Parts: sequence; C-alpha cells; structure tokens
Amino acid sequence: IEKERDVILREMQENDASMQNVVFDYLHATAFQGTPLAQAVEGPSENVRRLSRTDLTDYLNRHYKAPRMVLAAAGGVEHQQLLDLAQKHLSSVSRVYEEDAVPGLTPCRFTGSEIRHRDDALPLAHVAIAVEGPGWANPDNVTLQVANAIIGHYDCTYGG
Amino acid sequence: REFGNLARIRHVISYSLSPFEQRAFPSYFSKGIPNVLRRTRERILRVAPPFVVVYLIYTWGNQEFEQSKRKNPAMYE
Repeated sequence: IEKERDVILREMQENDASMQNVVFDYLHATAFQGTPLAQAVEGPSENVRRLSRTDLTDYLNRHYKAPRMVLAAAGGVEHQQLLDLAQKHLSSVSRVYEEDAVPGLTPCRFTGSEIRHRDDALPLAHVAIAVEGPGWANPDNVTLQVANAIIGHYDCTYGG
Repeated sequence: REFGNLARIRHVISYSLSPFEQRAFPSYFSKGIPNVLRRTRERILRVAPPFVVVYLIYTWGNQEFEQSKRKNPAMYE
C-alpha cells in the first residue's frame, strides 16, 4: 500500500506533465461539477495519501459483485471451455452486497461552463470544447460519430 | 497589442458558468443593500462635507443678500 502510494504519486506527477490529459480532466470537472463524473480516475493527492487498506477492501467488497462482471474472450477460444472454466473459477465471486444496499447510478447534471488554467510559459495551448452527449443507449451516437468523422482529426504529421 | 501577447500570467485558474445557467440577479436585494451601504460608508466622508459646506455657503449668501436688499432703519430722517 505504501510503496504503491509513492508509485501513484510519481505517476500523477508524470500525468500532469502530460498536457492533454490535464485538459480532459478539466473538461470533465467543469462539465460534470457537483456530480461523481467531475472527479478523475486517479483522484486527488490528499485522498491518495489518506485512504488506507480498509477503504480499499470496502470498495472491493462493494463494487466487485458478480452481476457487474463480464468475462470476455476473443480469438482461438471455445465458448464451452470458457464457460466450464468460468464455472470452475469465477463461480460465487461475491454475489452478496453484505448490507442489502445496492448503489444506484444517479444521473449527472451537465452544466455549460468554462475552466482556464493560464500558464504562459508553456509552449503550446490545449483547448477542448464540448457539449452534452446522448449516452451509450441512444441511437444518435451513430449520427454523431458520422458528424465527427466529417469534421475529423489532423496533426502536423499528416501529409495530406 | 491584441489578445495573446498582452500580459504574462502563470498558474492562474479561472472558473465561469453559462449566463443561461446562472441567475441574472442572484440575491439582488439581500446582498445588494449591504454592499451599497458599505460603499456609501466607505466613501461618504470624502464627498458629504464639501457638499454640506456648499449648502451652508449657498444659504448664507442668499440670506445675507436678502439682508443687504433689506432696508437699514438707520435712515429714519
């Protein structure tokens, strides 16, 4: 726990050394502020320093239930053999929340907003502009992906 | 000259919301009245004494002008 605490501290330093991840985290924070989607995957450094083994085991015993797990295999794999091995090993993984309190995934409020981290010593500027998307289950994702394919992507490496 | 090369600002983070998501008059009276009272208290002792002495000079000048237009009773004869 302590060695990895140092490891995530170093990796978060290297993550803020990278620049587009900072902008994506800032966009998520300013677009989903006040909701659990504002916080990044790594979490803040003070949380990294203070959370202990008990909190990790509580998270493990809360969010690693059987109905929230998919054993996905691709390639030269037989489905019958995969099913037999899942019955051998992944049978009765947790199946019990131990408190009969299933956590519900509430909607996250999107707010139109703007965050600026001005630091003029940096050589280039990273700007991300987004709006609220439809979600996974909406059929409009295909149309929005078509529009995003029309607009596209570009960098200085391209010889077009 | 234009935006981009005006100042040198580092390590400053700015937070803003949508005008269509925030109120145009957020606590307009319950916070507006104490702020106006505080500003008046801060800048009341620099303007009011000159304006009051203007009022005093105005009244004194009008009064003594009326008294100069008044008849002196020394000329009975």
